[PDB]
Amino acid sequence: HHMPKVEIAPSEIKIPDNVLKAKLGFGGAEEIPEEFRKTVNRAYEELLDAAKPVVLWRDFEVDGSLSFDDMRLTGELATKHLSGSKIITVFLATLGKKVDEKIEEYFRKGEDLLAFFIDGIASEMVEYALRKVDAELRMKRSNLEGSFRISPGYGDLPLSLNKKIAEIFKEEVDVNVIEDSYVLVPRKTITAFVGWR
Repeated sequence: HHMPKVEIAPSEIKIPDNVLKAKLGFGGAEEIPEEFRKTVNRAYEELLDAAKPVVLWRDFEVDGSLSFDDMRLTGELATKHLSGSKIITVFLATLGKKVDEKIEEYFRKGEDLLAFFIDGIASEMVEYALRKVDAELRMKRSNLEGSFRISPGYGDLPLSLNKKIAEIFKEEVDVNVIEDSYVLVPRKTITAFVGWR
């Protein structure tokens, strides 16, 4: 069972200013207002201290079919992007449980705005961690065409798949879906598929 993983230093994850700015309520603003500069700085500084970005993946040889290790991709979105492909990669990206604990710590102290900045930078940090690796795999694999990246719960793709993917990486990383609504723990954890023609 070949389960590669990369650990990425939080400061090496470049989130574009306008994506950040939009995520924290300053969509379009040319700059983040001076009144929130020190706060956002601390949110981002706190996040850098607590986050432990890890992205893991696994390649399956499938040739055309949309079923493999214990799962079967069902919706119409799946077919559009993933059908007729030789390999399908499943990704898991996470920032770890200390991120969750820091968010809760600030809600508990009643610093809800700070916790909001942190939660939002964190949502984008785990996305761009995944994108960083998605891109490396694209650049390496010249002999192939990578599909669009799709996550469980987007369109017709069952959210229930989170549970299947969690199981795949259970031994490589601290992750569960302890909730029967298929919600991943730790909370800043994200899943995706990419197809390769």
